[PDB]
Amino acid sequence: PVETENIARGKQASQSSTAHGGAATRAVDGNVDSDYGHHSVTHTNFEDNAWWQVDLGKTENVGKVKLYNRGDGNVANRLSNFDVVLLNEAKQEVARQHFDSLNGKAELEVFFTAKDARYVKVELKTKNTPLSLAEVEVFRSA
Ligand SMILES: CC(=O)N[C@@H]1[C@@H](O[C@@H]2O[C@H](CO)[C@H](O)[C@H](O)[C@H]2O[C@@H]2O[C@@H](C)[C@@H](O)[C@@H](O)[C@@H]2O)[C@H](O[C@@H]2O[C@@H](C)[C@@H](O)[C@@H](O)[C@@H]2O)[C@@H](CO)O[C@H]1O
Ligand SMILES: [Ca+2]
Ligand SMILES: [Mg+2]
Ligand SMILES: [Mg+2]
Ligand SMILES: [Mg+2]
Repeated sequence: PVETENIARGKQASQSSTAHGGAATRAVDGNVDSDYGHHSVTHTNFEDNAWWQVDLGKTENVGKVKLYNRGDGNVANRLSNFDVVLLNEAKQEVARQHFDSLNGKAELEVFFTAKDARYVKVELKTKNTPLSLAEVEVFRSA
């Protein structure tokens, strides 16, 4: 059971590197359009263990994180073998779930057991692969 407000919208975001103009803030702009050409999808360099993070600004009790994958270019696969991690205000892990793939689905809903965290991080565990997210939405436990 989760609230409906997406508390990641408009928050500070960052990522391991930036390529092709794909600013980290594109995953928290309020627009889940998955076509990279419509400018709302992030992109890091091709690198090992690429990551992306949003700072919620305060510790919140997180119940759901929703990832929206890139959809154009036949490169949706790059979002595979990754972790979704929640960190506290000291940047220590308070929760971690691993996923092998989204299975062609355009989105992934990740549920957390009422976890108090300030940061939400997506981490690829693959070599030489860029991280691109169309949007990451985060909802409080109800
Ligand atoms: C190979 C590469 O990175 N080329 C860049 C380019 O992106 C490619 O553009 C073509 C059409 O010309 C296709 O849409 C390809 O799918 C696309 O390559 C994909 O997307 C890029 C961003 C990378 O992730 C890449 O590895 C991948 O295969 C890019 O073109 C722009 O962005 C694309 C998606 C598209 O909307 C274009 O029409 C657009 O102008 C350009 C300019 O940003 O940069 C190239 O280096
Ligand atoms: Ca977006
Ligand atoms: Mg278009
Ligand atoms: Mg344009
Ligand atoms: Mg910060």
